[PDB]
Amino acid sequence: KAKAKSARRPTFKKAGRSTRASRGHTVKPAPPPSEAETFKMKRFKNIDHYKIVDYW
Amino acid sequence: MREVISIHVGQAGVQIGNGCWELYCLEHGIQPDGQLPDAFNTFFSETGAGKHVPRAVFVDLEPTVVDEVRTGTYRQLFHPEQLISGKEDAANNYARGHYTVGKEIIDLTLDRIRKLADQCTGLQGFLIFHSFGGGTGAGFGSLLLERLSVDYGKKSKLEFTVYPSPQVSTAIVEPYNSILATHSMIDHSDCAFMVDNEALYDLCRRALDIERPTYTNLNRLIGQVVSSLTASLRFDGALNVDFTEFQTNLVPYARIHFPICSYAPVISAEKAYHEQLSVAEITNSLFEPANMMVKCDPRHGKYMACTLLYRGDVVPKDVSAAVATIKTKRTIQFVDWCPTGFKMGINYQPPTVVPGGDLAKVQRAVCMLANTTAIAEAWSRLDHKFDLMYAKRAFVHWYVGEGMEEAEFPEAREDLALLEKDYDEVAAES
Ligand SMILES: Nc1nc2c(ncn2[C@@H]2O[C@H](COP(=O)(O)OP(=O)(O)OP(=O)(O)O)[C@@H](O)[C@H]2O)c(=O)[nH]1
Ligand SMILES: [Mg+2]
Repeated sequence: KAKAKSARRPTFKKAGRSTRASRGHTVKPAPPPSEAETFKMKRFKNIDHYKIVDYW
Repeated sequence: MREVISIHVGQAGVQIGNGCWELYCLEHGIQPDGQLPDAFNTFFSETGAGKHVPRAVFVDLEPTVVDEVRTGTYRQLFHPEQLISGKEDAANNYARGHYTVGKEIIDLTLDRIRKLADQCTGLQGFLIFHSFGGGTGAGFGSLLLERLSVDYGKKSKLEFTVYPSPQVSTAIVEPYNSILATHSMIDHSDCAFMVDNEALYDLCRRALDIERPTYTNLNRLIGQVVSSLTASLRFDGALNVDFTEFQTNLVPYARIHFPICSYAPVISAEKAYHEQLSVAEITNSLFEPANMMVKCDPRHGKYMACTLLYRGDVVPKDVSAAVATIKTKRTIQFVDWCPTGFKMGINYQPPTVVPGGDLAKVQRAVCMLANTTAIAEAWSRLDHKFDLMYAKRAFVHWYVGEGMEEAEFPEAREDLALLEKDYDEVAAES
């Protein structure tokens, strides 16, 4: 009977709960942005100063 | 009197222009032939007849667009000299329109603009139109400005350009031409205005009620803004604004000049049955991001000085209350070192409607020119698109073969990077 108890785990057909259709329906959050959106090339990306004379 | 000269470049500039001149001739009361069935001196010249002539020059490197005017109804209005057409276009190549094909016609055009300035006793500025993606618009426009800068010098050269859209694009090589042109524009231009087609499509469908527009409807909306801008010099008003005032008030520095445009009310007029469109209503409609003619939301950035132009029944008492209200709005930011922040003008003449029109004959309207740090969003996109192509050198061979040297590509790329941090440093406060 302990074998029978181990056979019937307390799930009692709370198994296979998530189906293929529901996983299609569920909301998926936004992923990280692609590398293509990042692309400003390095040497210009790194530039330090400006041409505007705002300081005194 | 006081005169303004119009120069039109490329397909966009020319066919925007005939939209502008159909507006003015209808406004002043001049038939298309130049006869009549005031402020004519500001835009037209009189001859030894009852006939008038516009102060305009149309320039393009291919004859199809200009020849439409030559066989059109308006052919009798323009002087045959004013219509200048090349032999073969620049093929959306900046180098071809700047070095090889541009120099074939540059000196022919410069005689004609200079000759027109002789008749302008009280010349105060020029108006120049561009489309950035076109080879002639960017390439030949840069060559025209460089020469014009030394020719006239201390005269206000204003420009009205179409910024390439954030996502809508008609040229693959479009990012290359805009950045190279931006170098020549920034040092020589006194002040230039941005609009983009993508926002003008959205406004013309949402505010105006058209299912399917063409460039014709967009070109008429642009003409209204220029009409309101120039109304101060032509017709009476309680607060006049000259061209030179725009140069000083709007731009805080030399390199940060680029403002954006707005206009209100833009309404399909059956919707105008329901509302009276008071001064407070039109003032509020200016500041919504939906009404911007450039598809960049000001809420990402901040406002520097803004210029307001009112036309029609507006009264100076009602203006002060309206702008006071917009200062209370906490959806609108202003940089700390611009507490004043405003320049206002009032004119009495309401806008003019056109046969086959799109807009209403409303009794009052307002136009806006605002300088904002939100334009830094547009520069980042254009710069990013440029770097993708340039890393693998996707289109350089076409430019180099047409007289361009490669070293101009990174140097023009450096200045935009400086401009990008020019906008970031100014956006800070202390
Ligand atoms: N608003 C508006 N934009 C236009 C119009 N015609 C062309 N454009 C814009 O002009 C941009 C491209 O420039 P082009 O039309 O090629 O002008 P261009 O300088 O003569 O080019 P080339 O043929 O090489 O001489 C496009 O993004 C269009 O959206 C127009 O009638 N109205
Ligand atoms: Mg052309």
